Amino acid sequence: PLMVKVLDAVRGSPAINVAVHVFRKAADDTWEPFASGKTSESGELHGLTTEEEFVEGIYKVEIDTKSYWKALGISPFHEHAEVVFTANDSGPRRYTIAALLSPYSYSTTAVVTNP
Amino acid sequence: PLMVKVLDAVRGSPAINVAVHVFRKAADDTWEPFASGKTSESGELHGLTTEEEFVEGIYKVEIDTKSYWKALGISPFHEHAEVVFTANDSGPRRYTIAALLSPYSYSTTAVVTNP
Amino acid sequence: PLMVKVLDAVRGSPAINVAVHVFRKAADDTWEPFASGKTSESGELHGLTTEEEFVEGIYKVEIDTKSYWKALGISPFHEHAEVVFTANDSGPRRYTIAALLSPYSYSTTAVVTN
Amino acid sequence: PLMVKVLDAVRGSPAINVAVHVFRKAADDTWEPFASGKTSESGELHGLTTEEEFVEGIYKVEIDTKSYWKALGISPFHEHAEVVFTANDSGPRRYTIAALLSPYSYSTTAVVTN
Ligand SMILES: Nc1ccc(/C=C/c2cc(Br)c(O)c(Br)c2)cc1
Ligand SMILES: Nc1ccc(/C=C/c2cc(Br)c(O)c(Br)c2)cc1
Repeated sequence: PLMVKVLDAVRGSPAINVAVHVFRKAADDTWEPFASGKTSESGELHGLTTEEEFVEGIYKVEIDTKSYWKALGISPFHEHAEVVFTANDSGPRRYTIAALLSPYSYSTTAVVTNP
Repeated sequence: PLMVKVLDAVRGSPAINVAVHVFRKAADDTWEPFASGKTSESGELHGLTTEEEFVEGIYKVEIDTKSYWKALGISPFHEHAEVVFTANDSGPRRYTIAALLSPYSYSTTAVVTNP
Repeated sequence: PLMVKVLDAVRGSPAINVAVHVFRKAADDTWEPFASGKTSESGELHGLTTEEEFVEGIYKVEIDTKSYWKALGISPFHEHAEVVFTANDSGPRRYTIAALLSPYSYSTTAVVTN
Repeated sequence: PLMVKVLDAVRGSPAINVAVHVFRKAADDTWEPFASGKTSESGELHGLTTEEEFVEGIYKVEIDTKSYWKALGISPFHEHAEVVFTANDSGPRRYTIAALLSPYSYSTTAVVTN
C-alpha cells in the first residue's frame, strides 16, 4: 500500500541505496516512527508496510537525499526531501511516492490508486 | 529498449490513453516517423520498438499532452512535451522516458540502463 | 539573503498569498521559528531576514500548500511542502528557494548567488 | 510580452549564457525563426519581442541545453529542450517561460500574468 521510488537526474538512473524513513503524526502531535528502508537497484522501496498497519493518518516520507549525494562524492543543498500527506481517510488506498533528485533540486509526485 | 511513462500531477494518477509519437532524424535533417502508441492504464507505453530497429540516431519523443488535457475538459498551455536525445551511440541501451504533467507545466526525466 | 518564490503549475501563475514559515534547527534538534510571511502578487516573499540574523545552520521552509489549493477550490494531496537545507557561508551569499506547485506534486530548487 | 528564464539544478544557479531560439509555426506547418538570444547573468532573456510582433499562434522555444552542459564539462542527455505552446489573447498578456535544467531531466512552467 506504500511504495517509494527515487530517480537520479544527474546520472539518468535509479537512485540506489537511498534511505527512506516514514513517520506518522501521533496524538500528541509528534512524529512517530512508522517504517523505514532502502531503495533497491531499481530505485524502488517495497514492503514498508501492510494494509493492516497502514491506517488513516498524517504521514511524512523522509528521503535521505544528502546521504545519497555524499556517498557519490557530491555536496548537495538539501538535507532530505520530505513528503507530508494524509493517507487513507476515505478508506484504503495504494500510494506511490516518486522523487527525482538533483544536487540543488528535487521533485516529487504521488500516484494514488483505489484497489 | 524504449519505454514511455506518463503521470498526472493534478489527479495523482497515471496519465492514461496519452498518444506518443517517436521520430528519428534522417540524413536530410527531417524528422522521420519511427514509432507511436498510447499509454496504458498504468501510464506506460511498451512495445514501441525492437533492439534491431532502434539503431543509433537522434530521436524525438512527442507526448501529446494537449489532447490528453482537452479529453479531460481542460485547456492546457503546451501543445506537446518533447524529448530530444541521441540514443545508442556507444552501443544499445534501454531508455525510459518519464513525464509528469500539469496544465501549465511538465517535467521529464530519462532512465538509461545498459543491459 | 533569503527569498522564497512560489509558482502554480495548474493556473500558470505566481502562487499568491501563500503562507510560508521558516524554522531554524536548534541544539536539541527541535525546529524553532525563525521568519514567516505570505507571498506577494508576484509569488515572492521578501524581507524574511537580514544578513545579521541569517547564520549558518539547518533551515526548514514550510509552504502551506494545502490552504492555498483549498482557497482555489482544488483538492490537494500534501499537508504542506517542506524544504530543508543547510546554509553554508563558503558558498554564495543570497538564497532563493523556489517552489512549483501542483495538487499531487511539487518541485523545488535553490538559486544561490552573490 | 515574452521572457525566458533558465535555472541550473546541479549548480543551484541561474543558467548563464544559454542560447535560446523562438520559432513561430507557419501556415505550412514549418517552424520559422521568430526571436533569439542568450540568457543573462540572472538566467533571464528579455527583449525577445514586442507587443506588436507577438501575435496569437503556436510558438516553440528551443533552449540549447547540450552546449550549456558541455561548456561546464558535464555530460548531457538531451540535444536541446523544447517548449511548444499557443499564445492566446483571451488569457493574460505577459508570458514567462521558465526552465529548470539537469543533465538527464528538465522541467518547464509558464507564468502568464497581466
Ligand atoms: N519531475 C518529475 C518528478 C517525478 C517523476 C517520476 C517519474 C517516475 C518514473 C518511473 Br520509471 C516510475 O515508475 C514512476 Br512510479 C515515476 C518524473 C519527473
Ligand atoms: N520544477 C521546476 C520548474 C520551474 C521552476 C521555476 C523556478 C523559477 C525561479 C525563479 Br527565481 C523565477 O524568477 C521564476 Br519566473 C521561476 C522551478 C521548478
